[PDB]
Amino acid sequence: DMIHDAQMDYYGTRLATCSSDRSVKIFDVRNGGQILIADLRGHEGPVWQVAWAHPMYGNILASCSYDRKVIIWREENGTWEKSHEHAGHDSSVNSVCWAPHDYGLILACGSSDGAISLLTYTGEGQWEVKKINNAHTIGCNAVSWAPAVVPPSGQKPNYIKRFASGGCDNLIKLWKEEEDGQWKEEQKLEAHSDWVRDVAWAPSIGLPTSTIASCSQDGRVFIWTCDDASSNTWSPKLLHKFNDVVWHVSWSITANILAVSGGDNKVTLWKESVDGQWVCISDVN
Amino acid sequence: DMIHDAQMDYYGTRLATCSSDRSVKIFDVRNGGQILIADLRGHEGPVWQVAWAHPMYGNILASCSYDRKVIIWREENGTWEKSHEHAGHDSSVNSVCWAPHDYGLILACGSSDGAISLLTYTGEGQWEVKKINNAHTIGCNAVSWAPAVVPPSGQKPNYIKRFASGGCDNLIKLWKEEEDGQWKEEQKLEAHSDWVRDVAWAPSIGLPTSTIASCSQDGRVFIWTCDDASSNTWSPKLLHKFNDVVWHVSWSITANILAVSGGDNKVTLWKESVDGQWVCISDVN
Amino acid sequence: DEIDNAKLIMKERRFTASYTFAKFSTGSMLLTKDIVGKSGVSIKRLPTELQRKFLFDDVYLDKEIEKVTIEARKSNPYPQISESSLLFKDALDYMEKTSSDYNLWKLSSILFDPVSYPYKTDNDQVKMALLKKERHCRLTSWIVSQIGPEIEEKIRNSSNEIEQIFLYLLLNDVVRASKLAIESKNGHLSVLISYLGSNDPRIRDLAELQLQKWSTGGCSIDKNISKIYKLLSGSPFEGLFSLKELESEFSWLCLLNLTLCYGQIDEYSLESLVQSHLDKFSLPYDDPIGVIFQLYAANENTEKLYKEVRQRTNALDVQFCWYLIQTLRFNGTRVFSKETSDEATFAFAAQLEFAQLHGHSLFVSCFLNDDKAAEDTIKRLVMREITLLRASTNDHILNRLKIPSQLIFNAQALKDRYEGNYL
Amino acid sequence: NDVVRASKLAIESKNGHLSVLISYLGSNDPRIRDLAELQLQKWSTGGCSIDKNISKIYKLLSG
Repeated sequence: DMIHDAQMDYYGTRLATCSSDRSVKIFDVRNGGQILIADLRGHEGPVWQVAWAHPMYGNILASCSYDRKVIIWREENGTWEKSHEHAGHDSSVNSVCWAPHDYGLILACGSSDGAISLLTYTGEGQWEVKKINNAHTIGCNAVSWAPAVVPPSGQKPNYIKRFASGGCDNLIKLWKEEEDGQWKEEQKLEAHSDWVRDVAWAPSIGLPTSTIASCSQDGRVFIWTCDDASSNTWSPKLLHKFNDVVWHVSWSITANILAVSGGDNKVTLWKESVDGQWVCISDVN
Repeated sequence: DMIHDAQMDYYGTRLATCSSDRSVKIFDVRNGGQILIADLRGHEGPVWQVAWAHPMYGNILASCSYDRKVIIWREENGTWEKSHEHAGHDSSVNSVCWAPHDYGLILACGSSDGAISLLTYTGEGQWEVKKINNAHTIGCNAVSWAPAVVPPSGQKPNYIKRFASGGCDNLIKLWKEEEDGQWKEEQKLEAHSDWVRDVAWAPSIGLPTSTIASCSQDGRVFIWTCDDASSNTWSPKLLHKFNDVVWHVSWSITANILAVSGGDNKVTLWKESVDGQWVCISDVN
Repeated sequence: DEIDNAKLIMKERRFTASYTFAKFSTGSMLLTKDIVGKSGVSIKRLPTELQRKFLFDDVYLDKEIEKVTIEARKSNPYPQISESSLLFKDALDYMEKTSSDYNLWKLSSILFDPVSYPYKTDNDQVKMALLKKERHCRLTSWIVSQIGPEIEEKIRNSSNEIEQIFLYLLLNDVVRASKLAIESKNGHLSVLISYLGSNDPRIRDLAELQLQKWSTGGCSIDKNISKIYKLLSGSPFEGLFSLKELESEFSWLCLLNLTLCYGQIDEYSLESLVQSHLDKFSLPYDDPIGVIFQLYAANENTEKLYKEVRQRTNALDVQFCWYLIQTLRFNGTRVFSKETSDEATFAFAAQLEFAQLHGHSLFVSCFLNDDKAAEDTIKRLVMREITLLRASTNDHILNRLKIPSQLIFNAQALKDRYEGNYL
Repeated sequence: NDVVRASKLAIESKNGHLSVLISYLGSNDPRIRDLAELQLQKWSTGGCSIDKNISKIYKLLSG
């Protein structure tokens, strides 16, 4: 009936999908034509978001759900079996996301109980899970990774390993991997008057002026611009407000165009003008 | 082919229209069905805007045009003849408007030569024309009347008789009938980066917080406001900016809903929220 | 029995039946939900509003590449442009002589593309004066063609021969303007017209000094005989009998041609000259040939005006802006800031990405100063579209762009690897 | 004595430098004059490979 989230594969070859019928369908798109390939069923509740891991680790795809469990489906010659599962949270799991391929193969999941698990991968079918309790007050909805940024020796750098995340408390808390091993909330961002729906960490076009977008029940979309001259100073700026909720927000790769999904079943595109005010480039559908 | 402006009659009975073919057509809408009634032809150039006078003066309708002339068509038993004409400007006449019915039967016209005529009516077929030269630098596009506001004796009050007006210089100059007899520019409003297209003096819902809307080539819509009676303070506030020009702006009567015409052949509606920020209530068409 | 959870969860989740969604993907395509997909995933794509035909033919990209010299950057093996003999001129061939583009381009090619003697004489006082002039004619000679239809035809309309002459002057055609003068028994003019081309104060004053006298009880004089002497005075628009009145029916460009031919008010730089005209006259809105002049006119303030200009007009085509900055930057022609250059290099290299023409993207990508960013993009672009940049796009683009041996092998290996399981 | 058309042709044939001299032709500037003649003298040494026309024209500048 109704799908929730669906994301294209890297190298634009597949297209995983999931709807409230608890079915994770992987469709192939060669030449523009859709063609199913498997219907990975396995959630006791509707699937929420879904994300493809980086081809550098073979072919992996994870899906979270209202069943409080998250699944990771590997692939070995057409063998789409699940190599690992993780039910570390008590309430539904609104979102998942993968850490930039350099950090390794880390997966971030925000539940509705107000927590956040982080599955790191080891040599074999093993997965450690550094968890974050009471991250948001009433639960969490969004989880986005901060772009992989590189900081005289034979070493692959230690990254700042940050990742933002909105929730039901209205706060968009940023996070950071403390040198010792666990994450801490580097900062809070309270600009929304109701539930934060989605939070997307725009990719850095090599440019140091890292941005982040958010949309919430209040129907406003903010763009937290930040000049981190070593101190957390995130100055929100209003994109627009619709009389209805905004459900999703995503960044187009090159221009940094924002796809604003929400309101009237319509989706909008935006680009920040040479003037600083963001504009709507067009109406989708 | 393409119409320009068309305005419904008071008492919602007729519907005058004009298009670039120099034809001023008066339709009639009883029950929702359109039915022509006369095609008043008479302009050497396309007709621009058109306005219906107040039924208190019989049935009058004036239309300006690129022909540098403005026409006033009376009506006597179906006799739609023109009782007066006025070619007091050298360049085209972008707009016309009638002064609130209490001031009398005054008509304001802004030309493209940068002037502004004001036809007042007398006892018979006579019309004096107090004119304003070099009102705007490159010409004028909009002309809107300020709502008739009433200030122990047998007298019909002397009103502040103001009327705003945008133009090609980007300035939205307000105006006022000096006690002696001529109008003077009470104030300028420079917030637009290009030609001001239209300027509409929102009607006061009895409320003293008089407002005014404007739209220009830059593609921004401002709702200039005055916090109190008698304080020369007009603080503009941005409604929205589209990547394309906005052609017209009109006020809905009760709610003060703004109909924003311009951009992508689309027209939008806006209502100022209980929060102060303006929102789009819906998309027309 | 199964609908109450959909209701409970739809509700225990603040989810209206209005919930929609959309997300851009790696290739730069967005997935809207429409019911038009086997699974309701309208994979629409992103429009490259970049309208200019030649961009889709190998030849241009291929040929325009030999126009450059690539060299790995100072902080990594990622190639960046060292030298580029790129001129507006280049582009002309691939366009058509009737389009406004050809004009905009042909114009720039004149205002900015370098001028040059074709023989080695070195009195720098001379060579510098020639090029000074070569550029002069070149430009007026152009406007003469742009106002050709305009004036030529406006001449068929005249019963007055004297007015006819003034018109021929307006086209910088002295030879015919003179012939007419003699043939109408209005010779004295053929004399002045003779002097017109030069700069002799005797005349200049003789003209003006006369003009002043002509305002004292001496009427029945043609506006044309006057307008003409005015053309001798020197500055015709800021005069005692000004021509500022012509703004009525003459293309602003018609006027400009005047200030550039008879308006040599002072003997200085052209750029500044052009600029003088702009001061007395307002320009055509939304006009690309117009803007381009302001850019030429505002010499040192070049980048400042550009910024100022782009903030108000969509008349200048992304690809143009870029080609401008670039041709101007690699010829010393003007003053352009690294921040602003790369700022507009991304712009273009992006449109080229939505169009999928990666070959172009990668190439424009080398016009990046920020070695981090360059590497950053290149690694990305290539890692995702290797197959596309291989076997037939001309068979080597990547070696041609002095791209890293490793990156190729790496990203290559990665996909073969990817396709490996898919099979 | 048709400079206007003589010039137009010069530019239109990708032989612009002439349109420049042609510009000066009508006046009397020694710079040019000499530039012309001084060149002419050089053109008689080893390099006799130019149009008789480009030459004839510079000749019109010499005086």
